[PDB]
Order: sequence, then structure tokens, then C-alpha cells
Amino acid sequence: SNAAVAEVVRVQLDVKFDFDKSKVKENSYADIKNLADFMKQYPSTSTTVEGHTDSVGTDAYNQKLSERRANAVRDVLVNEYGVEGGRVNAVGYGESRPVADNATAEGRAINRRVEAEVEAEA
Ligand SMILES: C[C@@H](NC(=O)[C@H](CCC[C@@H](N)C(=O)O)NC(=O)O)C(=O)O
Ligand SMILES: [Cl-]
Repeated sequence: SNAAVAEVVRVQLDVKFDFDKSKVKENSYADIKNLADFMKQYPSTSTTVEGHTDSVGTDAYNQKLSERRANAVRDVLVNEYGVEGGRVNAVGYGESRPVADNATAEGRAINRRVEAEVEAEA
């Protein structure tokens, strides 16, 4: 084993979605642009846009919904803000990775989400 140290700058994005919707809400465009700003300034970086659902419905339905959400955020980054599409990787995890309790409406809302991050040397 060996010791390690590193210093990086990191932008982390969390976009929430309405029930059974993959539309990016208007109040999230500015947040998404912050991630685009970062990628423009560090051209060697890329990002994986990760979609999720709450647990209402089948695993298979939610796998596809999670992928539609990730692609909707990717479309904003690429089409609206001009990040090269090869630098933005859209994937979905369906309902399999909750960060809140699916037993409550509030927890389900938190789970209906896309997360993305970018890091670069600092
Ligand atoms: C009652 C509502 N039920 C549904 O199962 C779904 C979507 C669930 C989506 C959810 N997991 C999310 O993360 O948003 N809608 C559908 O089956 O087409 C309904 O059917 O009205
Ligand atoms: Cl770079």
C-alpha cells in the first residue's frame, strides 16, 4: 500500500424531477450552466450524468425513466450550453440507488433526480 494526496476542484449538480416526468425544470437550467461553465474552463474533463427514480413502478420502467432523465440533462449541457457531446455520458440507475425514504412523498421527490459531477486538477 502507498500514501496519497491530491487537490481538485469539484462541481456537483443535483436536478429534481416531477413525478413520472423527465422534463428539466426551468429553475435548474442556471444550475446546469454552472456545470457547463466548469467543463468549458477545463477542456480535458468529462462527466457522467446519472439518472434515478423513486420506487413507484417496476424496476424495468424506472430503468428507462432514469435514462430519459439523464439524457434530458445531457441535452441541456450539449444543446443549450455547447459542451461537446462526447464529454457527457448519460446513464441511469433506475430505482436501485435511493438517497431518501421511498415510504414518504418527500423522500420519493428527493429520489427523482439526476446527479452529475466534474473534477479537475487544482
Ligand atoms: C400512478 C402512476 N404510476 C406509475 O407507476 C408511473 C411512473 C412512476 C415514476 C416514478 N418512479 C418516478 O420516479 O417518477 N407512471 C406510469 O406507469 O406510466 C400512474 O400510472 O399514473
Ligand atoms: Cl482541462
